[PDB]
Amino acid sequence: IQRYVRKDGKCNVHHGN
Amino acid sequence: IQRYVRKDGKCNVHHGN
Amino acid sequence: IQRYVRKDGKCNVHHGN
Amino acid sequence: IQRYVRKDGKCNVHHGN
Amino acid sequence: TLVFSTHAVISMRDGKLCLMFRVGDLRNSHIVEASIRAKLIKSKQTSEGEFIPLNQTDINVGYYTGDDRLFLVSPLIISHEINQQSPFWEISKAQLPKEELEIVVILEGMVEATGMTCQARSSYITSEILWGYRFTPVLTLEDGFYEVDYNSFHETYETSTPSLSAKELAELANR
Amino acid sequence: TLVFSTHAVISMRDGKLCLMFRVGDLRNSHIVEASIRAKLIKSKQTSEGEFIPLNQTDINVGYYTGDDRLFLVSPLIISHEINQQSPFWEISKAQLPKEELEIVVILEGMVEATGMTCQARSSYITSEILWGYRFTPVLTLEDGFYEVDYNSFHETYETSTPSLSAKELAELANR
Amino acid sequence: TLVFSTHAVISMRDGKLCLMFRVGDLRNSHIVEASIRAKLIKSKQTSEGEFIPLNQTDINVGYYTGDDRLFLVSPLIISHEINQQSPFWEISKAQLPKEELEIVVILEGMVEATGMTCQARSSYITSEILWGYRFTPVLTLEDGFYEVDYNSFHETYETSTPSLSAKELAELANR
Amino acid sequence: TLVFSTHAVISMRDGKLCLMFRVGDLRNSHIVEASIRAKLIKSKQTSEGEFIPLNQTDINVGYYTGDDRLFLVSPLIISHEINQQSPFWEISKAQLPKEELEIVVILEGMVEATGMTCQARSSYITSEILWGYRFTPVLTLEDGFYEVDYNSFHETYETSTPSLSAKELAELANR
Ligand SMILES: [Mg+2]
Repeated sequence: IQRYVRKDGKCNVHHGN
Repeated sequence: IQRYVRKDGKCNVHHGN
Repeated sequence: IQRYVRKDGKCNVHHGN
Repeated sequence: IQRYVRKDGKCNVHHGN
Repeated sequence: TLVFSTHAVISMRDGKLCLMFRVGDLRNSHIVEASIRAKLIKSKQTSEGEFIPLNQTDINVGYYTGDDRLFLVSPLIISHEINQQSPFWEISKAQLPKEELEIVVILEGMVEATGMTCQARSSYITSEILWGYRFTPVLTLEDGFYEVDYNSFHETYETSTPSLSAKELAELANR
Repeated sequence: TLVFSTHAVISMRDGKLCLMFRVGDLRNSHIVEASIRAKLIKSKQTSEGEFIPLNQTDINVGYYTGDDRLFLVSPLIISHEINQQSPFWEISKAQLPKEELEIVVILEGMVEATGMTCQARSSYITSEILWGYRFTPVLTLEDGFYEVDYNSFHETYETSTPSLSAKELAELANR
Repeated sequence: TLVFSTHAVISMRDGKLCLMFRVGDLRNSHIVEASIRAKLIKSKQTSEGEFIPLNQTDINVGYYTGDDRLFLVSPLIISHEINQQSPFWEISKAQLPKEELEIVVILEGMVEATGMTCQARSSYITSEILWGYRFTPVLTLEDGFYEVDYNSFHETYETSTPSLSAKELAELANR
Repeated sequence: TLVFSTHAVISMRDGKLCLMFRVGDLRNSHIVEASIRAKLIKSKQTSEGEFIPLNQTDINVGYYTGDDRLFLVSPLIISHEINQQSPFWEISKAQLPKEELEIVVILEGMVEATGMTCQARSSYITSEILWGYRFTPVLTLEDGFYEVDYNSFHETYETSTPSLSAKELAELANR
């Protein structure tokens, strides 16, 4: 299982623009 | 009957300091 | 039927002043 | 009994860093 | 020119009796996190002997339903439904004028353009609440066009309205 | 490129009928105190005779459960459950298109990087609500990797959905 | 000179027993989105064996009714009604002083003139709660004039008050 | 050095089963309008066929009672009571580890000294929730002195705790 949110507080990423 | 608050928005006064 | 609000976010207008 | 909070508003202290 | 209803109205809306008033928007901006709230100012002595002069009590305007968080882009008619838990539950047309009370109305929100927060307060004295009236509409839906007439912003007409107390109206309804 | 669902969908989610729509995040920041709310704009005349044009009414999106306070870090699918207290309770597939109404959706929050507060408004007209559809997922859980495809942000597919009014569906359920 | 009640009072208000305290305004401004809240600080060991020292618990002051959102323009007397769900439900006059507890009171709002936000905290220890007293009024309604006497802001007099626990008072009431 | 609990604990508190975690304060300031909230992240497929990956659902932490509005001046132990409406209602000790879920915890408030607003996010994976433990106290009440030991901020000990699902525990209780 991989996190959605990390202990420190940062999330897990996207790809757009 | 006298207002507590006036239509415009200002209240009715105190005496301190 | 005409919108009240537009997708982007702007409303539909008035006439005053 | 000692307060957790003082009338003025300040709390009661810790030790860290 | 200003944007906050002068008088308040009371009449029927789908059977239930309601206290109504209009609330104006801002020309130069949209208000975020806008919230309408209303207090009831009125002195009352507790049977207990203590006399509270100008005790205040909150007035349902959609707190529970969340309908007190306004989407203000056009004049809105805030409508208080007069129920068991309304301070007017027992007040009737003929009873109204002889009440020593006042309604304060408070509008809070953060302005967008100005990046500041506003609070527009206002009130209504017993002799400023109109029983048996409704607000003139101020939003016509022209051919592919919605428009307001702030000339009719305060304009109010008279409608057939029973002169009974909200409580009484609900008592007859049972029979 | 933008971040707010274009169309809205209605279909089943664990038996109950639901009105759904997606809501986009911000690339360059996290939003604090973010809150999603939704109003229902639609004219209606009170049996009482008063005609309110574009009366607004709040739409359950988690106010009571607190589930309207969003943790937005990835596109979310706001889901309104259509219950007795839903303005769509009595509306069925064939009934939908012929409704003279509109749904406004409002997103408020304080941006972190910018230290400013935002409000992103949007709407859906009767002819923009899609009955019997669900949103294409946009979050794949690759090997030790979560990723979004904003190319599928608006993409929607068709699913088997009964053409009955929420009320009717619950009436058959009793039998 | 300051604006926050020193002692707290407990007495009757329309039959029900209530914990009361005054809260001061600001001379140089109005407070928007003002909210009064109050916590109960007191250590307690769970029958379960875990001892929580200075566990905190919220205290009803109008959250549900919305009456905790203050319209502060004049000193107000916040009144907690002591009900089943009050931490004082089982506390009586003679029981009071021997309680190892404390009440924290917190006032939050955004100042208008200053465009800043405030938080005024304060407390009351068991030996600072006065049983059987009421606050001296500080708002006289002179001839076409409302006025406060901040000289009587803290002034409190003694009133006839039964020395029973809120719970007990309600038990006798049944008989 | 930081201020937010690492692991979470589950054990008994006055009969009821509870999910607990600590939350740290700020040395250099007080937080106004501080609010703790917690979401439950976990994929689930609707019996309806739609598979929602990382659907989120709110977690009771005092929203209804208002006990989610924190008075943070000292480390606090947020305690979720596991009830019918808890997503852990049916989860038991042996059931815990094999759950593909995650708990996000979010703390919002406006700092006083800095005049800015904060949001401290954090999480707990199934393998980071400790069943049958309680937090070591970190607040000793010395002779006329209250003090915290942030050296024990994360320290947790083991306590006797039944390995049954919250639901089951309540089912035996009936018998
Ligand atoms: Mg705010």
